[PDB]
Amino acid sequence: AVGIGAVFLGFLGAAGSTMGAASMTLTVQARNLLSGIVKLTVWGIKQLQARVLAVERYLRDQQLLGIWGCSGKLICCTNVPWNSSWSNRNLSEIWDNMTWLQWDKEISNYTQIIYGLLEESQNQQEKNEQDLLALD
Amino acid sequence: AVGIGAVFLGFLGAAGSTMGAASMTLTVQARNLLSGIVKLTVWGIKQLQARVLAVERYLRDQQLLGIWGCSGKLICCTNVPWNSSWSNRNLSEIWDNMTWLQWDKEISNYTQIIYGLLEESQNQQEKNEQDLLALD
Amino acid sequence: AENLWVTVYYGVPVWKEAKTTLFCASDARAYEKEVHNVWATHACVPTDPSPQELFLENVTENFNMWKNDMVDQMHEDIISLWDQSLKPCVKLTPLCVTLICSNATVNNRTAYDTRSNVNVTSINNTIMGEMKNCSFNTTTEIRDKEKKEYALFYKPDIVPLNETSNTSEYRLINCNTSACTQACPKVTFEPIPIHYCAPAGYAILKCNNETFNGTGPCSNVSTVQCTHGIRPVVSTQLLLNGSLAEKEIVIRSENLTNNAKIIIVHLNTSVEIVCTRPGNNTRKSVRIGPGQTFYATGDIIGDIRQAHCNISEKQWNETLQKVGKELQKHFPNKTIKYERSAGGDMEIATHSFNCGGEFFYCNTSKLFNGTYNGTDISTITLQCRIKQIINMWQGVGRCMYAPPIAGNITCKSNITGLLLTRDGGTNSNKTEETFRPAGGDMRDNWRSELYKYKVVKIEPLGVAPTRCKRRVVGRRRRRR
Amino acid sequence: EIVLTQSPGTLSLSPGETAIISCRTSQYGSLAWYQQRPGQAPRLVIYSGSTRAAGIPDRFSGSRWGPDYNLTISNLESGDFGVYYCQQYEFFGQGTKVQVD
Amino acid sequence: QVQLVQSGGQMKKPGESMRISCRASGYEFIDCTLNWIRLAPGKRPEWMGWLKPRGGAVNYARPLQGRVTMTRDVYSDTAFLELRSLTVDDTAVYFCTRGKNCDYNWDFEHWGRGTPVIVSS
Ligand SMILES: *[C@@H]1O[C@H](CO)[C@@H](O[C@@H]2O[C@H](CO)[C@@H](O[C@@H]3O[C@H](CO[C@H]4O[C@H](CO)[C@@H](O)[C@H](O)[C@@H]4O)[C@@H](O)[C@H](O[C@H]4O[C@H](CO)[C@@H](O)[C@H](O)[C@@H]4O)[C@@H]3O)[C@H](O)[C@H]2NC(C)=O)[C@H](O)[C@H]1NC(C)=O
Ligand SMILES: *[C@@H]1O[C@H](CO)[C@@H](O[C@@H]2O[C@H](CO)[C@@H](O[C@@H]3O[C@H](CO)[C@@H](O)[C@H](O)[C@@H]3O)[C@H](O)[C@H]2NC(C)=O)[C@H](O)[C@H]1NC(C)=O
Ligand SMILES: *[C@@H]1O[C@H](CO)[C@@H](O[C@@H]2O[C@H](CO)[C@@H](O[C@@H]3O[C@H](CO)[C@@H](O)[C@H](O)[C@@H]3O)[C@H](O)[C@H]2NC(C)=O)[C@H](O)[C@H]1NC(C)=O
Ligand SMILES: *[C@@H]1O[C@H](CO)[C@@H](O[C@@H]2O[C@H](CO)[C@@H](O[C@@H]3O[C@H](CO)[C@@H](O)[C@H](O)[C@@H]3O)[C@H](O)[C@H]2NC(C)=O)[C@H](O)[C@H]1NC(C)=O
Ligand SMILES: *[C@@H]1O[C@H](CO)[C@@H](O[C@@H]2O[C@H](CO)[C@@H](O)[C@H](O)[C@H]2NC(C)=O)[C@H](O)[C@H]1NC(C)=O
Ligand SMILES: *[C@@H]1O[C@H](CO)[C@@H](O)[C@H](O)[C@H]1NC(C)=O
Ligand SMILES: *[C@@H]1O[C@H](CO)[C@@H](O)[C@H](O)[C@H]1NC(C)=O
Repeated sequence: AVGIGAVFLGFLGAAGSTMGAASMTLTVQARNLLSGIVKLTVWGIKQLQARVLAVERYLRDQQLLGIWGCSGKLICCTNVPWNSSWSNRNLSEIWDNMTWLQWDKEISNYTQIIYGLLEESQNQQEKNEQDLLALD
Repeated sequence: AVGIGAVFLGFLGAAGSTMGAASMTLTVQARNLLSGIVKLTVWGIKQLQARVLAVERYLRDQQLLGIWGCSGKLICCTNVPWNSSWSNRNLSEIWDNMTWLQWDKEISNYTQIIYGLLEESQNQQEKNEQDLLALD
Repeated sequence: AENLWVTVYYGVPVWKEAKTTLFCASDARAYEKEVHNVWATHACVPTDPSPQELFLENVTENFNMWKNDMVDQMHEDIISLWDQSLKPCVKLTPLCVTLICSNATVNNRTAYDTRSNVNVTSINNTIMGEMKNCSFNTTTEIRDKEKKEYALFYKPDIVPLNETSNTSEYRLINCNTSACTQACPKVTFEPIPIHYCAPAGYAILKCNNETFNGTGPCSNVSTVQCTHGIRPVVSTQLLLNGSLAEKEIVIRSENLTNNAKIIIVHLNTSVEIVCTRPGNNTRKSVRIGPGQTFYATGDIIGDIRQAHCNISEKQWNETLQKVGKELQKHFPNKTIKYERSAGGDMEIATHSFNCGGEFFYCNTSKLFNGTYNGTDISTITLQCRIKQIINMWQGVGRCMYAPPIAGNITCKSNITGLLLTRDGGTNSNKTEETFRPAGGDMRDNWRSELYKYKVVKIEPLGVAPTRCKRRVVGRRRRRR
Repeated sequence: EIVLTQSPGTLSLSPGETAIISCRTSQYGSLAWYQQRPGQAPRLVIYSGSTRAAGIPDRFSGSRWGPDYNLTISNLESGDFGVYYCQQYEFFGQGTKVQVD
Repeated sequence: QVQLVQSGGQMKKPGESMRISCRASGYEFIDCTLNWIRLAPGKRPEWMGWLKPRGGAVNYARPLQGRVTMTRDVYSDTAFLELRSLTVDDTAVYFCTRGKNCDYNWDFEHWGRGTPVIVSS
C-alpha cells in the first residue's frame, strides 16, 4: 500500500504490480496528468476544449484534495475511521497481491460515502483547531 | 462568526441566517464555485469563454489565499490586528444578527487595506521563519 | 475500528475506458501551413510523433477493433478536411452549357502494343476511343462576348440520351443533381503519414500479441503517447501502402458464419503493383468569369493506347494460395473458390485508387479468377478506366472535379490486404467455398491500421487503508 | 448445412390452449420466430432467443441452450393461429402450421 | 419511421423477365442494409440476396446468382430487382425488407406488404 517513489519511468509503466509495488509512480503520474502535449480552420476549438477539460479535471481533483486537508501532498493520512458497514475487506491481498487496477473495482459502489466522511471530519478538525487557538 | 460546517444543503440555501450559522456552508459554496455544469457554429467560443473566466476567477481567489498563508483551508486565522482606524465595529451584531449578505456591505470601502496588510504580515513571518531555521 | 483508517492517494495508476477527441500529429515535417496543403497544413499540428513505447508487467486488457471509435474520429476528421479544403476553390456552374461532341482525331501517333502506326481509334482502343472531343460556347470575362472553346472529356463525365437519342448534344453528369467544385492546384495533397496523440490525461494502449482474433484479451500490452504512422489512403477491393503482420496471413471478422459481415484479410508479404497512364496529356487552360481558370485535357501527344496496371504472376498466385490455406483452416473440410466481383457501382465493382491526383478504376476479373485454395494449375495486366468527376466517398452528395495532370504518370504501391465477402443461401454441399471481392467504407480500410489501439482516461485519485491515523495512532494489519 | 429444422409441422390446438413448437439449430447463431397471419405479411415475434418483439403480449416466450429451442404460446387466441417460421442469419425452417379446432 | 412500399402483382410467361420495385421512407436510405425474401406457398421461404444502398454492393444466394440482378437508386429511395430468366417454379411472393437498427444483416424489421407474382403457361 506504500513505498519509496520514483520518477525515471516516464509514464504508467506500473500498473500491473501490487499496490505496495505500484504506489510509487505518484510523482510522474501527477506530472503527466496536466503537462503537455503542447486558411480559416476550427480545430482551435477542439484543442481549446481538450486543454480546458484537462485543466478542469486537474482543478477538481486538487480542490477535492484541498477540502480534505490533503492539498500539498500526494500521500495523505487522514482521520476518518474505516466504515462501520465494511469491517471486512481482504487486506492480506491489499498489501501485496491486488494491483491498483483491481483494487479500484472493489472500492466502487462505496466511494461516494468516503468523500462526505472526509469532508465532515476535516471541517470538525478545522473548527476544533480554531477554537483551540481562540482558547487563550 | 463561526460554525460547525456542513455540505448537505446542496447549494446557497443559507444565506439569510446570521454569520455564526451561515459560516457553516463553506464547503458547498467552495465545491459548486467551479464544478460543473458540464453545421459550423460559434457558441463554442461562448462556452470556452465562460469556462475560462470561471477557472481564472477561481485561480485568482486561490492565489490570494496562498499569498496570505491560507491556501489549503477554508477558515484561516491570521496575525493582522484589527485596524487602528476602525476600533468601532458592531460585533454584538456580527456574531448572531447580521447575515453575510449584510456584513459584506459594511466591510466595503476598507477591504483594500486588508488585502495589503495580510500579505505584508505574511511576508514578515515568512522571512522570520527562514531566519529562525538559518539560526542553527 | 481501533486499527483501521482510510488514506488518500493521488497520482495513482488507474484508468477507465472513456472517449475523447485526439490530437493530430504530422510527419515532422512537410507542412507549409498556408502556402500549400500536403495533407492538413491549414489544420493539423506538426510535431514530433516519437511513440516512446513502454511495456507493462502483468496487465491484461480487453480489446475490440469493431467498436474502436478512433475510426469514426478519422472519418469525421477526413470529411471535415476535404470539405473545408475544397470550399474556397472554383465552382463549375458556368461550365454547364450545352456541349456538342464528336469522336477524337489523332495526328499520326504510334501505338505501344503493336509494331505499326495508329490508323483508327476503334482498333487503337485505349484513351483514344473512350474519350470524346467536345466544343461549347462559353462566356468571356466581359459577359457580352462568347467564344467557341474546346476540350476533351472522358465518356463517363458526359451524359447523352436525355438530350434525345439523335442530337449528339451532351451535358456534364453532375448538373442533373448538383454543382461540382474544382480542386485548387496549390492545395494538391497526398497520403502523408499521420499520428494520433492522446490529449492530456488520456493514455493510448497498444496490444503487441498481434495474432489475437480481434475481440478478446491481450497480455503483451504496451503504452504509447502517439500512434505509429497511419497513411490516410483510400482504396476499394484491395488495401495498399499498409502495414504487414509478423505472422503469416491473418483474417478478421466478428462472425465468419455471418456471411454479410465483411472479411478483412491482412498479408505478411507485400505484392508490388505498378500502374501507369502513358501518353503526354497537354493541360489546356480556359478562362471563366473575371478571375477563374478551368483546366482540361487538350490533345494527347505521344503514344496513346494504354491504361494498364501490372502485378507479378507467381507472387500474387502464392499470396492467394496462402489466403486459401488460412480460409480452409477456418472453414474446415471444403475448398476455397475465388470469383469475379459481385456487381454494384463501378467505384466498388472495380479496384479504385488515386495516383498523382488522377483517379483510377480497374477491372479486377483477371485477378480473382481462382479455384481450390489457389489459382488453377509473366505479369497480369489489368485494363482500367479514368474519371474526372468524383463523388467524394461512396455516395456522399459532395461532388468534385479532378484537374488533369500533364505528362505520363506512373505510381507504385505495396498490396497488403484484401476485402472479401461470402456467398449466401445454400445449397450447402456447393456454397461454402465461394468468396468474392467487395467494396468497403473507409472505416474498413482504417480498421486494419487502428486495430492495435485503445483509449483510456486516467483516474489519478484512489483510496485505500494504511497504517496511519492522522497525528494519533498506528495499526495492526495482515500480509499475503 | 441443414441449419434449421422445425417440428411438429402440423399442430391441432383448441382456442385458449397452450401451443408448443420446437426449432433445432445445428450451428451456433441467433434464433427467432415469425408469425404468418394467414393471407397477410408475416411479422417478427421473438428474436435473439427469448427476447420478445415490439408490441407482443407475454403469451409468447421460449428459451434454449445450444442446439434446441422450445417455443411456447400460452392460451393462444383465435387471431394468433397460422404458420410459424424459424430463421437464422439467412435460413428459414420448413414451418409449423397451427389450426383452431 | 420505417415504411416499405411495393409494386402490384403481375402474371408472367416462362422464359420472360420481371421487374419489381420497393420504395423506402422515414429513414436514411443510404446507410441502412436492405434485403429481399421470396416466400413460396407451402414450403421453405428461401433467401435471395442483400443490398447496401450506400455503395450499391450486393450479394446473392448461390442457386440464383446466375439469374438475379439487384439495383437501387439513391435519389428516389427505391430498390429494384429482376429475374433474368423465369420458370413456373418461381411462383411466389416477394418481400423487400430491412432491419430496424440495421447494423445487423438479419431482419429484424418489416417485411413490407409484399407483392405476389405467378408464372403460368
Ligand atoms: C504508396 O507508396 C508509394 C511509395 O512507396 C507512393 O509513390 C509516390 O507517389 C507520389 C504520387 O502520389 C509520387 O510523387 C511524384 O513524384 C514525381 C517524381 O519524383 C521524383 O522526381 C522529381 C523530379 O522530377 C524529384 O524532385 C523527386 O525528388 C523524385 O526524385 C514528382 O515529379 C511529382 O511532383 C509533383 O508533385 C509534387 C508534390 O505535390 C509537386 O510539388 C510538384 O510540383 C509536382 O506537381 C510527385 O511528387 C512519388 O514519386 C512516388 N514515389 C515513388 C518512390 O515512386 C504512392 O504515391 C503511395 N500511394 C499510392 C496510392 O500508391
Ligand atoms: C505491363 O505489362 C505489359 C505486358 O507485359 C507491358 O506491355 C509491353 O509494353 C512494351 C512497351 O512498354 C511493348 O514493347 C513493344 O513490343 C513490340 C513487340 O510487340 C516491339 O515491336 C516494340 O518495339 C516495343 O518493344 C510490349 O510489346 C508490351 N507487351 C505486350 C505483351 O503487349 C507493359 O510495358 C508493362 N508496363 C506497363 C507500365 O504497362
Ligand atoms: C471486366 O472485363 C470482363 C471482360 O472484358 C467483362 O466481362 C464481360 O461482361 C459482359 C457484361 O456482363 C458480358 O456480357 C454478356 O455476355 C453473354 C455471353 O457470354 C451474353 O449472353 C450477355 O447478354 C452479355 O452480353 C461478357 O460475356 C463478359 N465477357 C467476359 C469474357 O467475361 C466484365 O463485365 C468486366 N467487369 C467490370 C466490372 O468491368
Ligand atoms: C493449393 O494450391 C496450390 C497451388 O495453387 C498447391 O500447391 C502447389 O503450389 C505450387 C506453387 O504455387 C505450384 O507450382 C506453381 O504452379 C503455378 C501454376 O499455378 C506456376 O505458375 C508456378 O510456376 C509453379 O509451377 C504447384 O503446381 C501446386 N501443386 C499442385 C498439385 O497444383 C496445393 O497443393 C493446394 N493445396 C492442396 C491441399 O492441395
Ligand atoms: C478537338 O476538336 C477541336 C475543335 O474542333 C479541334 O481543334 C481544331 O482542329 C482543327 C483541325 O482539326 C484546326 O483547324 C483548328 O484550328 C482547331 N481549333 C479550333 C478552335 O477549331 C481539335 O484538333 C480536336 N482534337 C482532337 C484530338 O480531335
Ligand atoms: C497518318 O498517316 C497516314 C499514312 O501515312 C495518312 O494516310 C494519314 O492521313 C495520316 N493522318 C491521320 C490523321 O491519319
Ligand atoms: C479463368 O480461369 C480459368 C481456369 O480454368 C481459365 O480457363 C479462364 O480462361 C480464366 N479466365 C480469365 C478471364 O482469366
